Amino acid sequence: MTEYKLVVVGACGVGKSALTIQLIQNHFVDEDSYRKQVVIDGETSLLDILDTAGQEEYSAMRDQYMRTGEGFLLVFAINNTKSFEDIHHYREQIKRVKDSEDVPMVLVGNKSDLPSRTVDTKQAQDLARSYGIPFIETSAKTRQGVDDAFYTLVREIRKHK
Ligand SMILES: Nc1nc2c(ncn2[C@@H]2O[C@H](COP(=O)(O)OP(=O)(O)O)[C@@H](O)[C@H]2O)c(=O)[nH]1
Repeated sequence: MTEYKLVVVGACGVGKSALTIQLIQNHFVDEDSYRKQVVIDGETSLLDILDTAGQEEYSAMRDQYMRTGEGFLLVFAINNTKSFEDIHHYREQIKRVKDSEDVPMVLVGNKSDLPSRTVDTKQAQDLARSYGIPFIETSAKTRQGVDDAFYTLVREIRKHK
């Protein structure tokens, strides 16, 4: 059976864990690794997911997970300008470790339910256009865009293969 190794990257506190918990466990309340079999477009596959900001203890496991990772969610929060500014560093880091220019990625703007916004949707759309990747607005709290973000990434991985 097909397995997809997914890595969710972004600054501390953007909601990487929250998004992954919503996907896998279907809840939100206000584990760094998750594993579940799902059906996407009629195809069964196991999602093996790591959430990481890059500053975690097991660095060796991280570079490993980066080399093996087939697709990446690049996550920022719409109320965290720095987290948006950090996206380029994460994308550049992935490219370098994968030693590749065609790595499946999706840009995710999380916390879309919050009324504090400091990152414009246009800013993110423009960035994603430059990178040639999808941009999806999400809320781990309301579930907005959560399946869409991860399933879009799986579809990007299929295109690549
Ligand atoms: N309102 C709201 N809060 C969120 C959302 N996603 C995460 N949070 C909260 O943001 C904080 C950080 O979330 P967390 O998943 O630990 O971030 P991580 O460090 O990126 O894994 C927690 O208090 C979460 O409950 C969201 O979409 N909306």
